[PDB]
Amino acid sequence: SDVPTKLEVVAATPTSLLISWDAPAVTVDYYVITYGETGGWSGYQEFEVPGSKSTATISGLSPGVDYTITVYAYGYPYVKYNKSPISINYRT
Amino acid sequence: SLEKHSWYHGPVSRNAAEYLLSSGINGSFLVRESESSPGQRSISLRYEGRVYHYRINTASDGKLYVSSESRFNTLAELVHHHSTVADGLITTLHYPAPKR
Repeated sequence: SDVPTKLEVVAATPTSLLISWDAPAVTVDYYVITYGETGGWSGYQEFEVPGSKSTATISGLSPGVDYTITVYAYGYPYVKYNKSPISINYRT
Repeated sequence: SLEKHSWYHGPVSRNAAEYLLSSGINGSFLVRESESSPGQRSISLRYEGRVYHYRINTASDGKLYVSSESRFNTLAELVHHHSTVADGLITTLHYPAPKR
């Protein structure tokens, strides 16, 4: 039910994460990734990744903190296709 | 069978909907039912870092609408329409919030 799929932390230190995901078959314009402390009502950061790529590095994180990380395929037909952006939580 | 839509989050408060959209981008949204009043639904929508909430109205003839000019037989038709054109909403309904 998610697009992209298989959002994973590939490698981690206490202040950075390398994330990967599996792109949809349909070409994506670019991706937007948000990340922020789980449970926060605000604070979340955002950045862009080209549509040809399916990894990113998130840096400048705090050790021991549970982050909610979400990847959006910008302009993808989520509503038409009945999909949602993919999200995971990862601590530290 | 509403619950089978990615955008339909069931009973959720206004403030909980804002929490569910914290991780969102422009056009992140969800549809919710009242936790106080069964059958009473709203759309919550993120735009430029703020969450906007819209009552789903029911007309005297049963049609559903968020904007008076655009009335629908079903909630799914309403959401599909406003995913393409804002039509009174501050922006379009593009990214269903992940369910938590």
